[PDB]
Amino acid sequence: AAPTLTARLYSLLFRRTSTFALTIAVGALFFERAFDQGADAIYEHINQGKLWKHIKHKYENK
Amino acid sequence: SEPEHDHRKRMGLKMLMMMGLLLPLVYAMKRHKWSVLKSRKLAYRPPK
Amino acid sequence: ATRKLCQSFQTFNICYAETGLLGAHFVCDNMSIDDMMFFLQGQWMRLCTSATESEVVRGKNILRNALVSHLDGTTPVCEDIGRSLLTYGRRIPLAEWESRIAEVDASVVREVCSKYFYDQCPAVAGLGPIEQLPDYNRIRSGMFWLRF
Amino acid sequence: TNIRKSHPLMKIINNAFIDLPAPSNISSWWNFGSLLGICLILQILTGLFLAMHYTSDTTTAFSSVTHICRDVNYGWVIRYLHANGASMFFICLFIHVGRGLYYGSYMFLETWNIGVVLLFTVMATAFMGYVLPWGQMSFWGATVITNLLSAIPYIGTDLVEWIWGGFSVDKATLTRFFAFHFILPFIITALAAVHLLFLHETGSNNPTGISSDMDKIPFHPYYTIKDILGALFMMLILLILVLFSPDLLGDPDNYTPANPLNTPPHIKPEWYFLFAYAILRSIPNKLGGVLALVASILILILMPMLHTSKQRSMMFRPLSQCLFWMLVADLITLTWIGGQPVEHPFIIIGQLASILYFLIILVLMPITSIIENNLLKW
Amino acid sequence: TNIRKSHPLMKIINNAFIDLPAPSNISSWWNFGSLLGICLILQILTGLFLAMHY
Amino acid sequence: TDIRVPDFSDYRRAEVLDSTKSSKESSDARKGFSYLITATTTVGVAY
Amino acid sequence: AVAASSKWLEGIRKWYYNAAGFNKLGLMRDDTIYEDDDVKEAIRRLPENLYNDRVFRIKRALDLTMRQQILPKEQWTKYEEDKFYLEPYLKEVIRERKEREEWAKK
Amino acid sequence: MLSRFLGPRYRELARNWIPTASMWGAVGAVGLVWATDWRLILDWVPYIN
Amino acid sequence: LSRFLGPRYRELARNWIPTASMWGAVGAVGLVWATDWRLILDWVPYINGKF
Amino acid sequence: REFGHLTRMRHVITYSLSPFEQRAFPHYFTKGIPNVLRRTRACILRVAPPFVVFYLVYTWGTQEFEKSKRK
Ligand code: HEM
Ligand code: HEM
Ligand code: HEM
Ligand SMILES: Cc1cccc(-n2nnn(C)c2=O)c1COc1ccn(-c2ccc(Cl)cc2)n1
Ligand SMILES: Cc1cccc(-n2nnn(C)c2=O)c1COc1ccn(-c2ccc(Cl)cc2)n1
Repeated sequence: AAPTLTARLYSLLFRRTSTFALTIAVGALFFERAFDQGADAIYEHINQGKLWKHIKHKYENK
Repeated sequence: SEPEHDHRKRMGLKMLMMMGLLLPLVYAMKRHKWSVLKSRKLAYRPPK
Repeated sequence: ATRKLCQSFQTFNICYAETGLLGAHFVCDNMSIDDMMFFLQGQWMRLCTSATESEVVRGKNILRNALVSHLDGTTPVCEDIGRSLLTYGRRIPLAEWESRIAEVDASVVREVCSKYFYDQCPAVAGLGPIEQLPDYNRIRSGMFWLRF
Repeated sequence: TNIRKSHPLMKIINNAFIDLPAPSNISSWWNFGSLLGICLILQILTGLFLAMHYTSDTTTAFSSVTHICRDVNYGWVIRYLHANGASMFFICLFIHVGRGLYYGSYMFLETWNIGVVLLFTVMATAFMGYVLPWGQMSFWGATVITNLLSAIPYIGTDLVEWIWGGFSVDKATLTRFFAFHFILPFIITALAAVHLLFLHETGSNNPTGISSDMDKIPFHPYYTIKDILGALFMMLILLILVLFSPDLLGDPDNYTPANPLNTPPHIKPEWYFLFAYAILRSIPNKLGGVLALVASILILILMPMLHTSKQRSMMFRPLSQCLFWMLVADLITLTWIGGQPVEHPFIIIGQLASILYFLIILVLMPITSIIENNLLKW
Repeated sequence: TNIRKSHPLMKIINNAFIDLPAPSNISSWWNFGSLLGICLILQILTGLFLAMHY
Repeated sequence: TDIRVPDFSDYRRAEVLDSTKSSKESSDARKGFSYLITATTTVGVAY
Repeated sequence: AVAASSKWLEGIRKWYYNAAGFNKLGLMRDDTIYEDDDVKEAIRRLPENLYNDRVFRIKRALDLTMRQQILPKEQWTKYEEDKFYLEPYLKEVIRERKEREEWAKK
Repeated sequence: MLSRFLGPRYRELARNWIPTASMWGAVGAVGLVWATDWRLILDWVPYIN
Repeated sequence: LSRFLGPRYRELARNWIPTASMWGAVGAVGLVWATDWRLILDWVPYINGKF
Repeated sequence: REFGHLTRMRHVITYSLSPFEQRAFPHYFTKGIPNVLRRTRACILRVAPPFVVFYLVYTWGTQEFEKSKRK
């Protein structure tokens, strides 16, 4: 009653002994530029002004 | 002597955010199955 | 019968005022429990899906024959009179029973079996030489199928 | 008509991994045997990439290794996986042996004896591969070993002449160190399948030593999911070292190319051979060193015969486990001494602790198991 | 207490090659399946020598 | 007829603790996310 | 065989009993013995009320270690109440092995 | 040859199998659209470029 | 121990020993043709070993 | 060694609950740290004092090597 009253995704996802081994193949998507956030956001924040694309504009235009 | 110094400190960020996802989610598959055994009760009733 | 798996099995349909029990009971030796549970659970899941229009016609013929054969004397008719007045509040006649059997077909059977059996937690009881009675995780995972 | 029970391939998988009766109280120390099979497949895949670009030639070998680290794509991540994926093999191997010694698992005699064969073939394969980068530690570690191999009085002096290729150190010198290093990991694999054919006859031991045929559970789903959780926790700690400190465990002096015209300040093996190097230098003879080396690994076969206790495991034996951690704290002392200069304090400690390693296994353990029997009234 | 019938390694060899029931009238054409396993081990040993110098 | 199943109230759900009137309804008012524990695992095993 | 300071060897036999902890799982001393071929013959010769008492005490202790638990300190097996139920049956199995061995040396 | 297929009540097993089937016909329409980084259906959705 | 010694096993060792010796001298002279032991091919000079 | 062939048992009863009738973490840190503090007080009197004997040799073994090179 009070606990989560949403949908149940075990009458379709994962339940299959097949999916246990199909989520190397069918479950293998959706999350590469959702994690081009964080990875390419906190690397280029601690490294402020030190990488090559932060300084190349000096020796780009003559 | 170490030309891959910058490429490895960012590739070591693209897996630390992937083990913060994957590792809590196999640990909760583990606690689901083992709760059958963790809650069971035992009784011994021999003839008097 | 062909693999001498059991001595007997039966299904039951126990009812109450607000709830019920729906299931099966079987008797076998100590080396056949795990194989009896495999075949029983695979036929529940073949009625949630895949239930044919020929199976339902035979199951409707069986249900009418079990109705009139149970009322064949003053003692069984008197107990169908006395407890229909305490459950339904009236005695349902044998014409109202038959006009409810005439409506059922395979889509109703598939829909009503999926509602009660599919992906649900059963209650299990076992007594005797039962070391080959499978684990409850392996029991509860029998309550789906691997394709549908 | 269960296809998991009647198919000719699927029966063997079902009997070994799915429907296998397993004790219910198996702890985390039983996970490191499947981690050894994870570490072994990883070293075979990574090693086959590194063999496509290596050249066995004492003039052009230090340069073949720098070519993968600076020119070949992903060569820096595959090379430093291999050097660090062998330190992980050896930390899992020493936890695995200390488990079977603590819980009495050597009583499976045919399983334990194939294990001691696996401990020799692993320690020999990691020696042949460290000479292959051909730096200042790869040369001055191979000439320390072959001096102790030409002291065997009847076969010793013609045997080192065969492994060096008939010469000292030339092109056909590293061709035999490279050939035995390619082959022995595929023999470690076949000896590990025979290792588990003998464990299947009794099933597993359990922390209590008492048999457990009343309280079995199936292997799937309970330990197929608990092992997967332990294998992902291993790849986390492994990739931390490849991507944050890949030179933490090695040595800088192996980045100087091999040249006898100069001399390194120290001779230092890897961290997992330092206990076996503190025992060679502890005996001032080339015969009592090659015999005290092989006696440190062959003493494991006497462990079934030296057991004089009424119980199997050390869970209920509190004086016998007080001596189990004196044996672990003595292989730590032999690892610190093994990377020190041969000076005044580092030899009185190196020989008083090479004695205590043999006095604990052979003498002090079987006498303390008897005092325990006498206090339990047998 | 026949050790050919009760040893865990030796049972598998005994069941597959020693005590196996075989037809009595097997001719020469059934020999070329073990000759394929001879030709396969030979190509693997010879091929590993040729890979050290290529 | 002398045995009774012992109580599981230290292991019950947040609400089925009271065993009176959650017969068939609230089998999904009990329930919509730890089945999806294995769903976001699919997306976590994914890349 | 001491007779004056037998006070001392009784304290050390009690101390090793409680430093060992098979009583905290509610076990008796003859439950924890390693079964070789002599012990597997002595178990087969027990009366059935003694055999059934031992199978349950072991199952309750394998289950207590699956959850890293200990019984409360009222169900711990006491020192002077451990019954050596197997030691009479095992001394006779060993004695019948040492007689078939002295007869093969003749 | 394949009169296993012909029957008045074997085609019962298809018309409820296709509401399952229709959807795994498009597991390539999401799965291998991602996985090769194909040029095909990327500019179709305005979110993913 | 007392499991092992007596008038039985050592008279089973009596007809063992010839077996042991011709299991030992099999290992002694058999090792020298496989691994090219040139220090023992000298002792019987009739066998031209290497050409 | 299959399941209905392992042993012989009489007069024992087992009661078990479904995985879907249970909350995930019943007692996590109200019971977790008094259970770990029980297992630490037991096996630290057998494990630790062997490793402080390595420590007193290490601290003495590099206080003799550094006086071996000076006055
Ligand atoms: C390449 C090396 C090895 C591999 C792949 C390997 C593999 C395994 C595996 C998978 C198991 C079952 C899981 C487990 O109980 O942890 C096991 C058990 C065992 N291994 Fe190893 N092993 C290796 C080396 C060794 C060594 C060096 C020894 C001892 C000297 C050894 C002795 C044992 C024993 C005694 C057991 C059974 C323990 C028990 O059930 O209590 N193994 N091994
Ligand atoms: C099974 C366990 C193995 C271990 C413990 C091991 C160990 C090692 C070690 C320690 C090195 C030295 C690396 C360095 O210092 O840079 C090395 C190098 C090497 N190994 Fe392995 N190895 C194993 C398997 C293999 C296999 C199976 C192969 C080949 C198929 C292989 C091929 C090589 C090659 C080519 C090198 C070249 C030198 C280099 O890249 O550094 N190894 N090995
Ligand atoms: C299993 C069946 C195999 C077949 C049918 C086969 C066939 C061949 C053939 C036809 C050639 C060309 C021969 C020529 O030079 O005219 C060749 C060359 C070669 N093979 Fe194989 N091979 C087999 C296995 C292997 C294996 C297992 C290896 C390596 C471990 C290998 C390594 C090589 C190498 C290095 C060459 C180049 C050297 C040369 O050309 O002679 N082969 N192989
Ligand atoms: C074959 C055999 C024989 C005897 C005992 C045991 N064994 N080992 N430990 N326990 C409790 C046992 O019963 C085994 C199993 O060996 C192992 C160890 C890990 N895996 C494994 C894990 C995950 C996956 Cl996906 C696949 C395999 N299999
Ligand atoms: C002396 C010295 C210096 C530098 C490097 C290395 N070395 N060589 N390879 N690796 C990884 C190194 O660290 C060494 C060899 O050190 C030891 C000590 C005992 N073994 C040994 C034990 C068993 C077996 Cl079977 C084979 C060898 N090797």
